[PDB]
Amino acid sequence: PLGSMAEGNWCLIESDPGIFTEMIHGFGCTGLQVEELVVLDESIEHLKPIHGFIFLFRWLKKEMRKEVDDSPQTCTDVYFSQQVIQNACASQALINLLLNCDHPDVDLGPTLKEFKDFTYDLDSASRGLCLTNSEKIRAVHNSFGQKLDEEDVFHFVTYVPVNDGVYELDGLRAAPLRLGTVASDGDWTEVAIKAIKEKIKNYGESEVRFNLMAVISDQ
Amino acid sequence: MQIFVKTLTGKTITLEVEPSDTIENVKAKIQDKEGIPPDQQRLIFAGKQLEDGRTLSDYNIQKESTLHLVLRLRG
Ligand SMILES: *NC[C@H](*)CC(=O)OC
Ligand code: NA
Repeated sequence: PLGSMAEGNWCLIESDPGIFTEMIHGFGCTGLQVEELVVLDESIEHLKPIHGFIFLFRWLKKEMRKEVDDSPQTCTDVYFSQQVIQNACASQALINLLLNCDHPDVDLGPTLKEFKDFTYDLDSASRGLCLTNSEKIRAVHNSFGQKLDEEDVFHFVTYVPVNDGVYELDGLRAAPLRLGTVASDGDWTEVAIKAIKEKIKNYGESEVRFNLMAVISDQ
Repeated sequence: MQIFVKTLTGKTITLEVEPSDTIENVKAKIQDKEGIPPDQQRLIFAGKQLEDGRTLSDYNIQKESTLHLVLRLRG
């Protein structure tokens, strides 16, 4: 119902790390870049600190039956905007990632900072409509540019650590999915990579249409 | 000659190719095996993204070389 107030069309975005880097900059944020993982468990020590992953996959209806957490931290700790329109997923995934950063290498810039400040206390669905109707964000998105029911749509989601938890931010959902607790001396990326491998098991061994990117400190 | 093309998920696609094949010809063979259109494919050898009009031999790709394939899919 909220989609009825969504204004303008959004283009699809190619899963290219150069493009996601330029989108971060176009939104006004500095200090970060995006690097592609060529193999899922390739060595990534030289990438660290990794601030989040962006994972693309062909969306399957069985995603609807995913069991999610009822942890209190999902409510208290995590910024999340739900999509109101389908084609915004690349920007929605990226902004869900960035608005959960607090790190000395990250500067969101005044546009995303004020956007976060405005939407931080709104319901996730309203946060999403606000994103969708932002002419600044939509402009940047489109400058770089389909029925779920038929399972031929490629979807972007985000993986990010917040406090002691690691979260999958999938903008089709009403809330983040808390995947598990990391550490105190653990590696948050292992929890995300595990979840990504679990999703890959939803398919046959002959599905190869995936892309994985890491958002890292600029180098 | 044989070359091996690996993927994110660990799959290996084996191809029969000539040293004088173009990158574009290689992408076409992968579409034959895997059904991915060449426009959604980027091929990587030694950390270099391989350009369509060049040949395997331009890149020093030899008998039994391994390349990687990463996807450029519109989401
Ligand atoms: N690739 C555009 C976004 C797709 C999407 O929302 O899939 C669920
Ligand atoms: Na910061």
